[PDB]
Parts: sequence; C-alpha cells; structure tokens
Amino acid sequence: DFDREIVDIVDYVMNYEITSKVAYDTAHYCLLDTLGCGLEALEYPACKKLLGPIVPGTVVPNGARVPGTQFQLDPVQAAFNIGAMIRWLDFNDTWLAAEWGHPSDNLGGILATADWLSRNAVAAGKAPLTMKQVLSGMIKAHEIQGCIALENAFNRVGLDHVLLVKVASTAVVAEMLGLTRDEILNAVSLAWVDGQSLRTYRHAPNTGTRKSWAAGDATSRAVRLALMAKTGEMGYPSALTAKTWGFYDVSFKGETFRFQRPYGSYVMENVLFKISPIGHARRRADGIPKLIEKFKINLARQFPTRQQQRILDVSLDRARLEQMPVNEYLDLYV
Amino acid sequence: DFDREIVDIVDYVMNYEITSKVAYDTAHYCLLDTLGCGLEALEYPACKKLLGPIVPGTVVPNGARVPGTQFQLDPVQAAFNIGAMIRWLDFNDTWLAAEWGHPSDNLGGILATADWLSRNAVAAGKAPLTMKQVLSGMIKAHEIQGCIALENAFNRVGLDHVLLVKVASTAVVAEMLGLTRDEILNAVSLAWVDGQSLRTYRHAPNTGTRKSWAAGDATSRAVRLALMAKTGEMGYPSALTAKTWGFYDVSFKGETFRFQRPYGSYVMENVLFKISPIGHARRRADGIPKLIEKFKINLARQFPTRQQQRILDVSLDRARLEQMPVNEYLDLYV
Repeated sequence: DFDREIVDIVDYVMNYEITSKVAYDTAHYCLLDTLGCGLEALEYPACKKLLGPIVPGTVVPNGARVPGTQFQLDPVQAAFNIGAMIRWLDFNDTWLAAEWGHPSDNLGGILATADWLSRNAVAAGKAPLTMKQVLSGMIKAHEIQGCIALENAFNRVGLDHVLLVKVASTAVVAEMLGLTRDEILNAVSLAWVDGQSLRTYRHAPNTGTRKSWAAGDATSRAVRLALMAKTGEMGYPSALTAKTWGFYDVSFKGETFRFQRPYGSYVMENVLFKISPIGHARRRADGIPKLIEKFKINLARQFPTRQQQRILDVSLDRARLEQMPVNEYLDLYV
Repeated sequence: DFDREIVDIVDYVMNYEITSKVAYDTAHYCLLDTLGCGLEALEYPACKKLLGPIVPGTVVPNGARVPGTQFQLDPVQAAFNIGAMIRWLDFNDTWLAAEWGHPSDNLGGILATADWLSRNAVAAGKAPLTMKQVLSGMIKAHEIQGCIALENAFNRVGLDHVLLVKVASTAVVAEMLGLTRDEILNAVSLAWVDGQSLRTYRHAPNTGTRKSWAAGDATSRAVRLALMAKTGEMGYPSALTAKTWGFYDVSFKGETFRFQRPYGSYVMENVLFKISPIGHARRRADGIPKLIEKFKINLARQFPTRQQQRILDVSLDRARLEQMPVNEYLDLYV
C-alpha cells in the first residue's frame, strides 16, 4: 500500500477542481511571462548549443514544437528544450519558502507533452487539448512543488531543489497522458527512487551553467518516466518510508516530509514575478501592466511586427486564449 | 584543478595501452556471451514494452542498430535498448567485491555509440571503427567500474551500484567520440554531480523490474552526458572533494573513495561467467566450451539456421571478428 504522501499527490492531480478565478487569471500571465523569457534566452549561444535533437536530421511524426524555431521533436527532448530556455537567464517567476525554486519550470514538461498529444489527436480526427488545460496543469504543478517546499528544505541535506520539479511534472503529465490511478501512483513512486542532482554547480568555487539547465533536465525526466508508466511499468510503494532503503533514511536523515496545509490554489495565487513590491500578489494592479511590456519587448526580439501582432492578439485576452487548441497557438510561434 | 580521482580515469582511458593477450581473448568471449543474453530477453514482453523509439515511426539518419530487430535509433535510445536487454534476465558476466556489479552492462553505451560513429564515417567516405576498438573499450570499462568497486561499497550508503556504470561509460564513450583531455575531464565530472538511483527496487518489500533496467538507464545517461561535453559544456573540478557541496560530503559521509591498485587489465582477466567453479578464470578450459553452446542456443532462438551460421562464422574466430567493421557485424544481427 502506497506512502500516504504519494496518494495525496495522485488524488489532488486526478480529482481536484480549481474554482479560483484569481488562480486562473494569474496562471494566464505566468504563461506568457515564462514564454517570453525563453525567447530571450535564444540570443545566447550557451543556451542554443544545448538545443535541437540529439542527432540533427531526425524526423518525429506529429512531434512537439519548440517556440522560436521550426524544430519538431519527441515530447522528451522538446521538454528539455523549453525548460532550459525559460530558466536560462534567471528572470522567470519565483517561490521563496524553506526551499527556493521556480514553479514555472514545469511548463516544459506540461507544454511539450500537451502539444504532442494535440497534434496526434488532430491527425486521428479526434478533439485536441485546449490552452485552458495547460494553465490548469500549471496551477497544479505550482501547488505540489510549492507546498512541499514550505517547510522542507532539501539544501540542508545537499540536494538541488529541481527534485520537486521531477516530482510535480511526473504527476501532472502522467494525468494528462490519461493514465489510471494505479499507473500515476507507479509513476510518482518511480520519481522518488530516481537519483537526485547535487547543488555543487550552484556554489563557489564550482558555480556553472548547469544552474540554468538542471530544472529543464528534471521536467524532461518527468516526461520520460510518465511514458514508462504508460507501458505498465511497476511502482515502488514504500519508496519514501522504507526502512534502510527508502528515501527518508537515505537522503532525509530519517526525518519525515512535513506538510503544513492541503493542496489547493495557494501557490499560483501568491507567486512572485521578476518584472523589473511590484511583483507581489497585493500590487498586481501596478505589476500586471509592467509584465505585459516585458512580454511585448521579448516578442520584438525574435519575431517581426505582423507575427508579434498576431501572437499578441490571441494572447492578451484570457478567453480566446483559453479556448484555443494548443497545437494552433504554438504554431503562431514558429 | 581537477580531483585526482577524475584525472586518473581520464588518463587511463586516453593513454593506456592494453598488452594482455589474456584480456583481449576474454573480452572476445564476454562480447558474444552478453549479446546472446540480450537476444534471449526478447522472448519476454516485460522487456520488449520498454524498447523501440519513444515515438514509433521516427527516422534517425545513420542511427544505431538494436540486434534482433530492424530498429535504428539515436545513440542514447539505442544504448538503453541494448543495456536493458543484456542485463534483463540476470545471466550476464559478474564482478563481486566490496560492491557487486555487472561490468558487461557498459556494452550498451560503448556499442550503440560505436555503431553510430561507424555509419556515419562510412557515409562521409571516411574509415569506420573496428570490432577490436570495442573489446578495448569493454576492457577499459570493466577496469574503471571494477577497481573502484574493490573497496568502496555504495550499498552501505543507500545507493545503487549502477553509479559506476554511469561513470565508466561516460569516460570511454567521451574518448571514443574523440574529445580532448579537458572535455573528458568535464564529462566525467558531470557524471559525479548527477543524481544517483537508490536501490529500493532491489529489496523486499519493493523488489521490482527496475532491477533489470537500472544499469541500461545509466549507460544511456553516460552517452547523453558525453555528447553534452561535445558541445563545450563546462565541468565541475572539485565535484568529489568540495566542502559541504561535493560528493564525498553529501553522499559518502565525509569519507574518501579509496582505490587500492592502479588501473590496468585486471578486471576483464578475472571476471566471473554465468555459464550454467567452471565460470572462474582458472577453469577456462572447462568453461569456454560451455559458453559457446550458450551463445549457440541463444542465436537459435531469434535467428534462422543460415543467419545463425553466418554470424557464427565471423564470431568464433578472434581475428576475423577483430578486423571487421562494427556497422557490418551488427548488420549480421538484423
């Protein structure tokens, strides 16, 4: 029988209905903030060298698109591309708690894997996904990462925070890919037994550019593992609480993850934005207009007028964007 | 300046010349033993559900072949396919020390990456790689994994042994791809800062089928990380010995990795074979004939007589095999 920590995630992602206008309206702005941050990274040859397929010239049927390019890749290599771009310059949204992290990093996994399912449905004459289903996964992915991060500090045990990106992404993407309770339970358990990056690359005298791509490697890892679950691959029920071998004993010094509050809409409502306080939740009437210009400036830097216009027409209206099929939106960014 | 542990690997892999007839002659038999183990796994739907490309229908120019199929993939996905097959049934070669492991698991990384570089060269009118270069990488990969495993037990710290597969493969592959001292040094350091799988899946009450594929995920991870290095990706010099953040402090309880002897031909010479002692190094006149039948039985179970024959004609002669171009051999297995 599965660790009750894993069950609480699985049930939240499967069954919870977000009813907060405030959470969706903020999800909307977090999407287009993050996307522009990615566009701005493309200016930088350190980022770009890490992008594309593994082997140039690969052809992937109905494969997931990378914005600002004409690449189309498998949902796993598409997720790392998007993840690494959006986090590269350290300008994306933020959540400071016991653990410090960037919940927008999960977009890579969610969005690459949502474009791919949409292009496949459309080719099979079925109904694609909508951009509303992506805010919805983004809200849920902020929640799971952010709530565990409130009281549980993984830096005091030597590990990088991107661990919580692995977990959050695997949970919402498995869903998502349309798996069974049992299968999603297996997928999340597989995340916990995985290996977890150190944070050596974040500190003097080893500070280095894996600080920029570590999160993108996690969200991509999430998608690889979710698709393994899709096959029927088994899970590991006592992955956290197992004596000697489980995660608590090996990596968290025998202590338990302690979660103060139940999962809801709490993180996306109160997230911080780097839009130069203004980027705070209470000052959103000052900060939202500053965000739109940042998004406006960044479109200008990869796209010409007409394109930057026709993207801005759909995007700056919450309805309209919500209703739009994800394959059709992401096309706008080629 | 790099941790001396990492330098000693890089230099061994770059510069060391194997002069031990006994090491090459054993390498020869370890290759075809391991390959036949992989062929036998294909009987088993648990294995096969994990194989193929991520997205059926992908086309990879000059892509690395998976024996017993017609698949041709990118060298990352090809390495996991081969790895997972050869280790699946727990019948491949073995090395028992302070740490227990299967050095043949590195064939996946070395071989998928060697078929790819060959195809490749041959498309560009250049000269391909030879089956002798693969025994030679196999010898060196047994050495690095096996020597660290002599005195350093990663199970008393909660981690899976496949850690040493990550490391060994990254090192020989990076060399095989033709990178510089500095670049292999960066690649290997990237392996150490990576995250390391637990061994929860190996023990009651969580024993499960990740016991079969954990190694194949490592050798594939090795190839992904070497090709990063290829881009110019930086390394992390004090990855082991860094205070607070390095590996020793976080994962090995402040203690140092202690390697008793210098790297040479020692592991492949003394490796154990599951050829039902007979599988010992001293009893090789009893065990070698038993090995050839095991190899013979396994060819019969995926290939018809003529093909079985024409594979057996090249393979059972050490010269003839040595001299044969790796793309051409592996074609024999389609």
